Amino acid sequence: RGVLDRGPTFKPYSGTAYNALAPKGAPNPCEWDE
Amino acid sequence: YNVAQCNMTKDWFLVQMLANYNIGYQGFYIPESYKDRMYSFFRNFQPMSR
Amino acid sequence: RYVPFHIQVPQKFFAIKNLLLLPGSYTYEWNFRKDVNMVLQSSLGNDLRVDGASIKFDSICLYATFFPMAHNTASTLEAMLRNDTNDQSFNDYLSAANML
Amino acid sequence: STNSFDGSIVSSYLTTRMPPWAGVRQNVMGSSIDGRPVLPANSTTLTYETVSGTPLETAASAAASAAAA
Repeated sequence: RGVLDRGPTFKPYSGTAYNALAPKGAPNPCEWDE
Repeated sequence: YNVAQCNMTKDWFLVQMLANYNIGYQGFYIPESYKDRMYSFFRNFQPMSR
Repeated sequence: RYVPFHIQVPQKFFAIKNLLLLPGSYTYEWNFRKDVNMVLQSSLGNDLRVDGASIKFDSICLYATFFPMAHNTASTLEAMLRNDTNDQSFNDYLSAANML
Repeated sequence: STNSFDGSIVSSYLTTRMPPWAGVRQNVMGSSIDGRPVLPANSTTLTYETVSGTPLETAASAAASAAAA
């Protein structure tokens, strides 16, 4: 009985969960500063 | 006194495994393959958490 | 990464596995592993040390599921088991010795 | 619109034993000590392991003693 810390490395899957229906490098809105 | 990965206690857990089959008090053995013939106690039972 | 647990864990031994505990007085003293390195196995091969993780302990209890019967044979059958020739012995499948 | 007449009969339905275990009678909203939250008697959150617990502080420091190669 107690607690266990698994750390930041704890990954129970690969891939994408949020905004997952995206191609390789589809940009979010932002501004260039040139 | 909780059974592995569920709030289901030791008081109820030892009932079903001994009620049908001859394993429980004699130590702790795993059930035989021929015993659980299509959903007898464990084939339907898989405890989970989120 | 933060999960409270109550994982139920029996023991694996060469002799003390399928024996019988007789009447009398007994003491239990044993030791457990408390490092993320030697306890856990990763699907990549990652060590959980050097990666902000540790195991904590709050409470441990020793349980047992006793046999309920009429109290006459409960002491009679063990009185037959309390003999020089009538005793207990156990062997493992890998009773084999290891060398490296 | 009307659903029940004034002067309802009560002593018809027979009363028996009551299991005194947590919240059997009234939907009491019993609060808890500094740590645990509140759960009503008839809730669907009651069926799970609604548990409180996390120390962490030792984990971040013990891993850090590797810094030098």
